[PDB]
Amino acid sequence: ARKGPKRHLKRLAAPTSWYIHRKAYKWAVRPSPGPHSMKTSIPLIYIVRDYLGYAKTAREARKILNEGKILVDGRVRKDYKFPVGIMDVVSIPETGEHYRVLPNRIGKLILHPISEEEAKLKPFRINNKRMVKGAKVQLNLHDGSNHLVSLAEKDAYKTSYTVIMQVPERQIVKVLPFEVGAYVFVTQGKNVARKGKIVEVRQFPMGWPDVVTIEDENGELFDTLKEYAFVIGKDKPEISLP
Amino acid sequence: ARGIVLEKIAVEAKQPNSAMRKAVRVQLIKNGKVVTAFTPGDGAINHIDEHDEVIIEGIGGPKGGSMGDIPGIRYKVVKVNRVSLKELVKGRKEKP
Amino acid sequence: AIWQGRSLKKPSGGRIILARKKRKRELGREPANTKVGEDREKRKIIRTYGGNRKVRLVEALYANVFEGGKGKKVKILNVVENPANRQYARRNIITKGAIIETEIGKAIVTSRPGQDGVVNAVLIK
Amino acid sequence: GDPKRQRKKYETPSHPWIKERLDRERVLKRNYALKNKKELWRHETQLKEFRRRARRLLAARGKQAEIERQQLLQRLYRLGLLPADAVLDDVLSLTVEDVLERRLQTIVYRKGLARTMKQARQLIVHGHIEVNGQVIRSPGYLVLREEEDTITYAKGSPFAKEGHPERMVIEQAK
RNA sequence: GCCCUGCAGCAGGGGCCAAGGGUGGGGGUGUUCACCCAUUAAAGGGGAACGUGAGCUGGGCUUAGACCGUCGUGAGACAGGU
RNA sequence: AGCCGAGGGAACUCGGCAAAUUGGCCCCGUAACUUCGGGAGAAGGGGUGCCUGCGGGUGUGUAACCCGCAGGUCGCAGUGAC
RNA sequence: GAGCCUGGGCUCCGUGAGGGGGGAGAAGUCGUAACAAGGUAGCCGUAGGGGAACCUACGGCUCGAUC
RNA sequence: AGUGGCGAAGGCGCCCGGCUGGAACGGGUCCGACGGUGAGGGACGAAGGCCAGGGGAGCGAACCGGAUUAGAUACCCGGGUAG
RNA sequence: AUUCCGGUUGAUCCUGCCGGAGGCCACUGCUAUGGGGGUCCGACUAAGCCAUGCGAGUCAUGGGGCGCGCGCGCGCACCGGCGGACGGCUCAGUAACACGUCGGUAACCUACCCUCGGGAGGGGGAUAACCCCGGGAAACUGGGGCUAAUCCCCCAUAGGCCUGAGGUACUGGAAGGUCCUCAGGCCGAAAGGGGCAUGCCCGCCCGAGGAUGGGCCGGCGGCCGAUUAGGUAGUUGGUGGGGUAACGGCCCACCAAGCCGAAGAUCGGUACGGGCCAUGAGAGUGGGAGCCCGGAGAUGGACACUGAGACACGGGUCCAGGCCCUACGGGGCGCAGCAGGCGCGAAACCUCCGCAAUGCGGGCAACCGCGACGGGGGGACCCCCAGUGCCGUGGCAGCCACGGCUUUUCCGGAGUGUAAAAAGCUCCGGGAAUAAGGGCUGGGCAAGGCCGGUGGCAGCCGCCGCGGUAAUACCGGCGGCCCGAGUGGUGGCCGCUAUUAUUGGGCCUAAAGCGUCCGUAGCCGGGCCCGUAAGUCCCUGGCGAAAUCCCACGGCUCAACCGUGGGGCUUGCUGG
Repeated sequence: ARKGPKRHLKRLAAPTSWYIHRKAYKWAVRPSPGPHSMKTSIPLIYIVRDYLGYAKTAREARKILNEGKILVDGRVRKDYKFPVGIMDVVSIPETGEHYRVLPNRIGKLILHPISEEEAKLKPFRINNKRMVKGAKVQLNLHDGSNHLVSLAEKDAYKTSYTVIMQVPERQIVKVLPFEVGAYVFVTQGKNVARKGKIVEVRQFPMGWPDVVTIEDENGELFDTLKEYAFVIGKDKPEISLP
Repeated sequence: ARGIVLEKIAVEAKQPNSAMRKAVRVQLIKNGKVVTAFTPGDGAINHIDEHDEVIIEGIGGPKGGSMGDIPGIRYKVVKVNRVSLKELVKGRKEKP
Repeated sequence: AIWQGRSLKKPSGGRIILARKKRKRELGREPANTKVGEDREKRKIIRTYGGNRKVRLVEALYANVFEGGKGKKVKILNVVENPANRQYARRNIITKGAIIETEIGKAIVTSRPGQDGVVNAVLIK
Repeated sequence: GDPKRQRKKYETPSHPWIKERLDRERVLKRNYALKNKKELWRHETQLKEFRRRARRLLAARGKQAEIERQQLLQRLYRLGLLPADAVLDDVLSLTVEDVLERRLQTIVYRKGLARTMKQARQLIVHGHIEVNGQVIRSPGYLVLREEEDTITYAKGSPFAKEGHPERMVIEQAK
């Protein structure tokens, strides 16, 4: 009978969103708690070793990470267990490389190369709102982060809008609302990695979540959950997507 | 199953046949019960003394039971002191 | 050992055989029979499940009485009419719901002193 | 539950002592120089799997169904058993002689590199035969349609010299 | 305490002098005796009105009541049982 | 003719003769067998004093006779003797 | 709240002097019940009897032959 | 007296009278699906047997005899208790 | 291959059972050349007992001292911090919200991690190490002196909790929730530390959220028994309280008599559950040790301390049952961890090498450690690929002699391979050398109507049946058939079997219609019109882990195996 928390992960029990050989070895790296969920993230060791190929062994990868060479959201990360997730930027200045982390049409995480100018912005979806002592407004975002705003501009933010920010200093830019002609990118579900414009929203009683209808870029309609719709623009995306 | 011998015996065959099949009473080491086992081969009963160790198998019959000429018996000998009775009979061995 | 975990009987009247040992999570503690003191008031501090803290009263002398927003601090005389047990008034044991006698008058206890370490009461008309 | 074990890729006959089947298999074994019964049954099982897939896919509705259909036909074309203009119904006419003809031993025989199937087997096992750029030592490799014109003697091999005695004796027939 | 031995020693057989002291506890049976158990240095045997009822007990035996079996026509009887 | 006896507990005796043990009331629980009526109070187990109060039944009743409850307290022992 | 003792409840196996029927095996002894109208047609239900197969009585059926 | 009839089956035969159950036929009568089968439960149910009370001609288990038979606990004959 | 064959008679047609013929698992007889791959090897009987060695450490960038070498550098123990509650092993107990799936917690806790907002003020103290004495057989352990910290305590401030009266700013489907104001009270922080340097790195405390891991609740689903029929008494509910991290008869005081059950309660039996596995044309029948998820346990039973987390597998206390040392005073242990040993049995391996790969703990890092893991050793575990010669002339009826060829395999050697080896792979020399057995041979059923021996004896026989002096059936030899590095025997499951019958069986005479009727539950129910949309059908959203199964392409020579992608499986649940 287990008497405490887990500290190990077997490869056959790893999440499907990863690109990992399951029958090669017995153990996998167990991610440490952090910004994103376990089903929507992946550690840095795998990005450095198995995705880009800058190393063949975990010792080399750990040396690279501890020398202060990899940035995430503009910050040096040395922990090989740190999880990287959707809409995150991975940058390497000694090679001028910049990648955005996104999902496939299967649900697996890939790196899409971007430019050094767009690598300075990250969109954050608002997941919740709170009042904190002193009468301040706290927005709780999708990566698990938090942001403070004043009481006077509380109506300019809601629980499904998107906020674009300069990532190392975290200053707000270009709020994008949830409306009936907004452009959205789907992150989870069966229609993952699709994009389109909103058409209709539907509410339901007693806990059942709301639903949203979307029109494809060629005329086809589909549906999904309003929590899986990530606003990225008004009529034209504001980041380079695949 | 293993067993220890107690007594050699001979059973009369069923009609309309006529013969004496050689058999042996065996005491089992698992539970102490006594059964009867058939000795196949010509002269097999000569290569078996009392207090010799014996391995017992089923004889092979309808519904895991007895065979044609000798009803009442269900088991046969396979080894005598850890040696194959077929080899004993054919003469390709010598029992210790 | 107060196990506080589960009943060994179904509602159908049948028996249930426990398939494991008692876990430390399920246990309780002895009740704080909070009495009216004489010259001192005694408290206890308990370390709990997640490193958290609880304060117990054992002997009480003062109460915080409230009448329409404003509150005062007074002394406790005899207990009157605890409707949770018949012996508690005689033994002068205070629990939530008990009616006490103070310098002002009569008051209903609104707090759980075995959990909070304080006696708060609302004055009666 | 229980984990999975690896299972045979061949099947045995239901009855072992039927005269018709015995005669047929004896003739085939003698003519194709097969070591034992197990080989025959392997090729027959290959054919049976093809036939079962055909029967299952025949007149079935679905994108995955047509995908599987095209995959089957293209795999057969590539193995060299059917031509490019072939229909599903043409699989139910195949025989085990086709699979037995598509193997390296039989092909090394037909192409005149050996005088007998036994000689061909010996050459293949000793390493005197090279497919397009690779030595192979399994007489049942099932040569593909795109490699039958690239079979010859290995670079380092006594049989690679025009004036080898056994090579002369072999060429005698052709 | 001594003698012979088919007494090496440990123990055994057989015999001589010696009656000063010891020789017990339990199961079945009315029992004496005999039989068995565990201990013990060994757990000897006899006499004294088969020592001892003006000392005890009263289980047996041997009056008057009653039952069984057998014998007898019967009344009845039995060094037969209860 | 009576009372008490440490440790053991029928080793006594024909034989547990004699003596001892149990004991009133309320509650729990109750076998084989059976002529279904009994056995049966089977067996076995727990409680009981004094004081301070609270309730019920019949009754017109702060008349009388009965049935329950809580709390406090003393002793080796509360059907304390009979 | 273990453990010890104690009084009960249920149930599987364990062991026991000795009795009853059952089954095989040799076929030994007394009879001749069943198959033909088997020499008293056979069979069911109930009751009584007898060394044994069986006999008898009341009611029933034909799975009974003949004129 | 039937190769007949009535009855859920078991079973029911002299005549007359009373009380009663069911079915067939005929029917521009009434109701308007109210139906089928039925675990469990219930009621009826030959002969024989048992209990209590009455009766008892004939027949007749048991039993008593006479014959046959190698033997006869049987078949046949004469009596006869229960029923 | 959606299959049949033998057996009741003097001969025939049926019914019905037995047997043959196929696959998988365990044990075993005889026999055995090579390589590769894989999730195999004390599970079945004893969750029985254990000698010896190992399986959990790490930090000098937290502190003081001591020793060794030129204040500096190396080494040792102590104090202190983190971890040791994971990983690993087994299947006894459990018929249960234990498991599976869908949902909920607005009724809860969470050290290490992430983000944001804020703080680090003032004092004090003890004591290991060390020095002087020791006691004790050991296990262990006393006194005095001296001392530091990221050790311990106190004050302050922030902050946490309870209650009451108001305002209605936030989320959500919905506020016993969050925010603002006022009041009365309880509890009550912090290491401005270490390093580099002329500010940076690693760290400490508080608050709001998240993440990770758990706790609790509900709907639905999942063995056999009636020769087990009534069961339950805190039992079912309510009011008020206590306790808990939290809702709750979880526990208590009082008020009622309720709760389950022939649609099978209760009681008993057996059993870890699932993903999955075997078999079969399928419908279906059976199993669920090895890999993954979950549960439970650490000789049997109970009870506690410390910690974010335990009622603790290599920590503690007692009882029972076993054992070991002893100076007899007292002390210590339980391999269901890796090797290894005893015993029980029909039935299961070396007391080996390494942290090079994958991972975990500690550490700023460099790195250290790990019987996890990796690597080899032994084993007729499972699967894939091969071998024990080929060619030509002649001869006989497949084999002989003559001549020639090759070297997978065998013997030896050099490289590469490997943590180091070994195997394997390239190459060189030698040489047809070095390598077939097991069962059967009357009919089912394939292959002798040959020789000898024995003579109802001996022996054979799944079943039918052979043997009594001429044996195609026993034993041996000579021939021949089947499979083939494998081939036979014994037990178990599926199929055979329409002998369990939904698909898809039978009841006059072969087994089988209650003696007849009435009727309760249940099952089955005439025709037309209107409505509803519970069942039913279509479409679309969120779920049903991975591995395992089917197909194609690609990488180890091909393959078994591994990788990429498309389908399936998950017997189904739920929003429109």
